[PDB]
Amino acid sequence: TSKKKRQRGSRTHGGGSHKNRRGAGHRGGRGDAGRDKHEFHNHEPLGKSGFKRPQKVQEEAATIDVREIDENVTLLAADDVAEFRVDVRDVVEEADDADYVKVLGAGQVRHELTLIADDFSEGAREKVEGAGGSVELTDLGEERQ
Amino acid sequence: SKQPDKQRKSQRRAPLHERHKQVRATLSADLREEYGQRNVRVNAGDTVEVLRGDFAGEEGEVINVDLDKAVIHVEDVTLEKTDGEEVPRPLDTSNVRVTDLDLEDEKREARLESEDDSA
Amino acid sequence: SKTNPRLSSLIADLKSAARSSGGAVWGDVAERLEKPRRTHAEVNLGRIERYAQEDETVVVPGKVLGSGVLQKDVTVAAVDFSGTAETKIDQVGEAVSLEQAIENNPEGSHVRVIR
Amino acid sequence: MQATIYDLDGNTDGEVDLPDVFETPVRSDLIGKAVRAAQANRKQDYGSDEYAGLRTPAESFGSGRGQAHVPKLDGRARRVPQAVKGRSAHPPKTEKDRSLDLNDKERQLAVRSALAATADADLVADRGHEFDRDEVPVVVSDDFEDLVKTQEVVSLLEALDVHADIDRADETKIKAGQGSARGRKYRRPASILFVTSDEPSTAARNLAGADVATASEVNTEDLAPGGAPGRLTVFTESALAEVAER
RNA sequence: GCAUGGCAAGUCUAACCGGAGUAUCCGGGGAGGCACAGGGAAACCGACAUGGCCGCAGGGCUUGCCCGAGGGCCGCCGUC
RNA sequence: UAUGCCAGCUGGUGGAUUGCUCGGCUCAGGCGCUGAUGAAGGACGUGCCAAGCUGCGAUAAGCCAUGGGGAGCCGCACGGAGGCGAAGAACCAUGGAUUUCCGAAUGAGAAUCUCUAACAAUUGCUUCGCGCAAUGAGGAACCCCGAGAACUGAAACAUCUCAGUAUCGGGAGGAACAGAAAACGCAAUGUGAUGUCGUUAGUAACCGCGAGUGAACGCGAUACAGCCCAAACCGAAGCCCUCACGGGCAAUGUGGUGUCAGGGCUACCUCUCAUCAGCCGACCGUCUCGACGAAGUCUCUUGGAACAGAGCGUGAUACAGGGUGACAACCCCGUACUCGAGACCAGUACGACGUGCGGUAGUGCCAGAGUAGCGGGGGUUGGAUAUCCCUCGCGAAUAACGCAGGCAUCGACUGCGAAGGCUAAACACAACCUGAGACCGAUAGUGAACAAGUAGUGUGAACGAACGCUGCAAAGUACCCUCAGAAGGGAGGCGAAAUAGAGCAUGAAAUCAGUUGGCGAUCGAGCGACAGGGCAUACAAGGUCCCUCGACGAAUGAC
Ligand SMILES: [Cl-]
Ligand SMILES: [Cl-]
Ligand SMILES: [Cl-]
Ligand SMILES: [Mg+2]
Ligand SMILES: [Mg+2]
Ligand SMILES: [Mg+2]
Ligand SMILES: [Mg+2]
Ligand SMILES: [Mg+2]
Ligand SMILES: [Mg+2]
Ligand SMILES: [Mg+2]
Ligand SMILES: [Mg+2]
Ligand SMILES: [Mg+2]
Ligand SMILES: [Mg+2]
Ligand SMILES: [Mg+2]
Ligand SMILES: [Mg+2]
Ligand SMILES: [Mg+2]
Ligand code: NA
Ligand code: NA
Ligand code: NA
Ligand code: NA
Ligand code: NA
Ligand code: NA
Ligand code: NA
Ligand code: NA
Ligand code: NA
Ligand code: NA
Ligand code: NA
Ligand code: NA
Ligand code: NA
Ligand code: NA
Ligand code: NA
Ligand code: NA
Ligand code: NA
Ligand code: NA
Ligand code: NA
Ligand code: NA
Repeated sequence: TSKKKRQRGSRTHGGGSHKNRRGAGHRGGRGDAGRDKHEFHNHEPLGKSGFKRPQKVQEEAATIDVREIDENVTLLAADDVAEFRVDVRDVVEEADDADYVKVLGAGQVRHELTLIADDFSEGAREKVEGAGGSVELTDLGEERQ
Repeated sequence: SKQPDKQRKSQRRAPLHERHKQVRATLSADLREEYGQRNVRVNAGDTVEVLRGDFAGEEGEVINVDLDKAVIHVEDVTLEKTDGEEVPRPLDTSNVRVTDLDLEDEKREARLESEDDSA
Repeated sequence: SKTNPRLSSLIADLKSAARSSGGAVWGDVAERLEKPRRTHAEVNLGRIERYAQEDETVVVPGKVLGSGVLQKDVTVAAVDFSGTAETKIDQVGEAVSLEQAIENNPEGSHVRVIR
Repeated sequence: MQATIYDLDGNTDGEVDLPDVFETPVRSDLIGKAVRAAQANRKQDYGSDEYAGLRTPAESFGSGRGQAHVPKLDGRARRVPQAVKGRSAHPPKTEKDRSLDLNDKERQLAVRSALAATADADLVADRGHEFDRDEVPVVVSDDFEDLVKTQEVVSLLEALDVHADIDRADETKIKAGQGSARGRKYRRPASILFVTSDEPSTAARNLAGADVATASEVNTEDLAPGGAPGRLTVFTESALAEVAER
């Protein structure tokens, strides 16, 4: 049995005094009315802040952490093996609608890895070289200067 | 129309010529064999035998056939009025069986015999 | 108010074992299992690899998911496994239904609870 | 497991391996959910007239004549819910969504599971079906699909000692209630499901309470009508092989 | 929010298309959405698959003593 | 025990209840215009007897043809009389005839009638004559173009919101509208007419930056389709009317060419399969309608009736639904199967006829002005500087030019040619056809299952109900008595039932008559709950209960 089901007979249906569930006054105003007066409580403060840059001047980077690449190197049997060598672009999903691919250095790198992407973070590099590996910057990556 | 309301509606409102089918009856064994049909639209000439009513068992000549009310009058199948007069007790051709045919009509008999049309 | 007739039997069986046998893990799991689905365990390999040890059956009073790496050769016992998990697991160990664990070890001994 | 194939005479004729699916654990709860969904999905939207009861300029005289403040016209109350001829407070609505969503995985699982329940002589006996056989589902040669006369499927069914189930569904129930008035006066027990492979048995379909299906699209309903698992089924040599990949 | 159920680092398809037993139903359709990294107005940069301590359940042992997921207290890391 | 209280019994009143469904409600597929050739609508007529409804129109519930249909028929509507049908009626389909008056209403006037040949009025062509034509009004909503609130929200209220909503004016079609970039601007080596659907996104943008408001590109789909002028260069090679003669239009340019794969011109190359004009002209599918269509009406019992129970038997590519004196696959309609017709798709697709596409070089020959653009003031929008529009003023270039890419200017880059024109299909609605339903089931569902937009109300705009059910069959009550009596009553008849007898299935409560039990003319008022007594009670569905004694005997506990 549901709560609604049990209301027949209660008269008030759980609203207390029958003088309650009337109009919007029982709500302190229609919609967000009073967000600054009576019900200012729990409403982010009023005003403007900052600015935005035109939507089409904005570049969206497709990112991935070493840990993800590394945790599945073996499993990526359909990807070069050497002295492994993986081009990130082919790994990351959404790597099409993205203005470029960027490797981030979160986690561990337990294999010697040869990584090819458009951009890397310090941590990703250090980590990938520290495991006897190399990071190769794509031709698009040739945008550092 | 699988819906009861429409089914009944179409029966009760069928134009005159579409009522003929409502006054059909089953044909004795001999007759089905002779013409190749299971039933026929009863005519005021045919002889028939009552198979269900209180008059079940009785046989008689078809005196009248109403298409509006989808009913027939069979000789001697009557009711005793108060004044002593005897009037016909309407019957449903569904509780009747034709034992004899009146074939004075080339057309009816033409239809009866053919194997592509039914009478 | 559990809907699954299977999960419902498993719990019943877990109880039957905990009581008869000397187990305490089984009754413990029985209870967690009776608790809200949201409270049940969802553990990836990455965790199991971190706290399990050979010859000590891992018991997950929930489901096991295949995120991360498992190298240790351990026996994991869960309500269920993502196909990925049960795959990665049988590659270095053995994935086992709790119903089978209850049978190969009704005293619930040398077992580790992971969540 | 093993599957005993039958020729059109009812005599053993080899045997095939009962595909894995018939080994899926029977989950009547998921089955039921899929049958429920199927049935709701074919229900039609309805609703009373948006303006029903609102077609008038009736108004309230207010206080002053010892009458309750009710809108009136020509001295007859109108529009309000508590007034005869008034609007229906909260009526059925066209707008309402009477459909049910079900995860493909969740649904396909229910089909295999319904499938599996078909292979259990006990379940099928519990569901209510009448038959004196031990193996189930009944698998038959592909020549079944060429039958053309109903009467022939009958002999084949009497030979397989499964005909008693059609005897069961050869009784109609004139329901209780007004469904009657809306063309639902009758209802009958569901008997045997014939699942072929190329087309649905035109020879079996008219059988008392029998339902015909095809291996590629047979669903959770024909497999477990009313959400009840364990329907007495008869596949075709080929059907049985197609089913397996579902 | 919650109870239940499916799948799980993923998950769900929308319109729509084919099939059919033709509104049901079987198959296809992942466009796209939310989740998988955050910080910053922006430029821009970009994290602990566990380093320490308590310790509930549970387990272990030679019956207080170990191991202690979850939990708790810190460290450390990304960014302004 | 008057008046009377409480409960019940018999009869009534009343019409709930249950059952029933000729109506509603909603969804879906199909289809979709009518009208000066006088529509829709209204008025008045039209029948043997005819008030209402329906049809019809002085040829008046109808006339003619062809097909279908069939032995019956003369509407709803079952009376009386009479008639029609084998000279093939009824009925159904298509086509034709007739078709009063008012009505856009059109000779003029008028509350449906009148006065003395009429496209009235406004237009096009024009033989300048109403000679030939057009318009006008209607329609369920849908569509396009204009005019445009307030309650309300903001807890007041002005900008904002309700909302370009309600409502008003003008008008199209079966669909409208839009539409082959002076586009987009995931900026690109990219996309490639338009609607619509999904998403993008409650994102960007607006906003007393409050409340609120709110796209697009792109993407996935549906359906797909691309062309014609103006001009240059030609210069009457042209068009319309008429059978013809003949007349009219046209140098203020009919016609050819041509239209950003720019074109024209000159010299060349090659070729046509583009396009445009006209001819032919469907399949399939889908909607509807129709033909044909298997198998019991066997036995016994109950019953008014078998469609019930028991027994015996049958069909099924047909066990959808309905009817029939009760629960019917096999009694009848139908249903599956097969087949036929009409409509839409569509004057479309396909096919064919004619035309001729395209390329190179040269050439500043051509290419839409109160425009592009700026300014003043408004409106509108998400459009912010960067929406779309109105109005007042100002105002350019000529492809070697010009516009756009979300502020202005200059340059570059990329895109693209405004100020001429057309355009199939996919999308909206639901008047019309058909089908469907976990919708309602007669105080519900439409206001309307009934005489329903009826009766009735209002000067008018307008407002606006209630009413379903005899029976298997009318067998709808003969005859007799009574009575002022076709009333009513009595007796009697029919039927299973008249307590089914006419607003007639069932027949609740309030309530009324008569009557039974209890109480009762010395007595006090929430009408009772729980105890305990009197009186009353057919069975059934409850069967217990009373007294002696005795056993057991908590707390309590004596004389
Ligand atoms: Cl920004
Ligand atoms: Cl985890
Ligand atoms: Cl683009
Ligand atoms: Mg994508
Ligand atoms: Mg014949
Ligand atoms: Mg109503
Ligand atoms: Mg009922
Ligand atoms: Mg006039
Ligand atoms: Mg306000
Ligand atoms: Mg305010
Ligand atoms: Mg707005
Ligand atoms: Mg855009
Ligand atoms: Mg031309
Ligand atoms: Mg505005
Ligand atoms: Mg009503
Ligand atoms: Mg009565
Ligand atoms: Na409450
Ligand atoms: Na209240
Ligand atoms: Na408020
Ligand atoms: Na009204
Ligand atoms: Na009163
Ligand atoms: Na809906
Ligand atoms: Na996707
Ligand atoms: Na139409
Ligand atoms: Na009349
Ligand atoms: Na006429
Ligand atoms: Na005219
Ligand atoms: Na003239
Ligand atoms: Na307010
Ligand atoms: Na005020
Ligand atoms: Na504002
Ligand atoms: Na894209
Ligand atoms: Na009958
Ligand atoms: Na201006
Ligand atoms: Na642009
Ligand atoms: Na009524």
